[PDB]
Amino acid sequence: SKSLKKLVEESREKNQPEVDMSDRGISNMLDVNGLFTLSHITQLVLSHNKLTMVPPNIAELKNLEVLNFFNNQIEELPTQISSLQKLKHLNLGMNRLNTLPRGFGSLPALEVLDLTYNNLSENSLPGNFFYLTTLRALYLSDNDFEILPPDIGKLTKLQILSLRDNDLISLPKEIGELTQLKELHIQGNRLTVLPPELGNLDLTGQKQVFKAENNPWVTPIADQFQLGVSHVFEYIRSETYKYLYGRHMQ
Repeated sequence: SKSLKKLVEESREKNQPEVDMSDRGISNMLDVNGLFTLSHITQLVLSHNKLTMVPPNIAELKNLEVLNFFNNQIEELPTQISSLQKLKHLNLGMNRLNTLPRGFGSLPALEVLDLTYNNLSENSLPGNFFYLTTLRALYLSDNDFEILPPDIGKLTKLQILSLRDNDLISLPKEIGELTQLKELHIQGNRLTVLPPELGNLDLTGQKQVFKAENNPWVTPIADQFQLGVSHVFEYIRSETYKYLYGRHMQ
């Protein structure tokens, strides 16, 4: 409805904290006159546009807590993105990211990271990625991960972890350290066994979610999935499963 000029000018003159520029055909953030003068705004929505980059100028939006780039064509993020010290919610879903910039893990307030439908893999993650220990929800579904790095175990505030439809061949035993987890999505990968340490998690309730269908599970595990998720968790806690799991690797 409103022009981009009016959105910027009204945000500034009335000290308004949220700016909605979703679905406006924007191909370059530098084209939006005055956008980077809004050092006070807390929410910027640029979903459903045609961005292919995010300029380093993003660092001038120092008050941002919510940044939504869902469904653009973004191919890389500037390293300056990690200077957003108030950023709590970052939605980069449905873009074309193959890497995250060095220092990305330096974001001190990040709670929700949506990276669904990109082209990320374990090699995409910078060295300091798992210093993001404020994270409570990490959405990585429909990416290209083949393994999950063991430092995932550092993210002990995580309540939601989505790894749906990646290419995972294993889960690290360090997943067992995520004792606040309520939702784990691992359906649609290439998983054959589960680390016994996943049995440390209670994902059996109506309140918890464990989605794990559509994996090439070994026969004993597949048999337990037929009986129900609680049966899977009991099985992988057993000493006999620990025995066979150790032998199956070798």
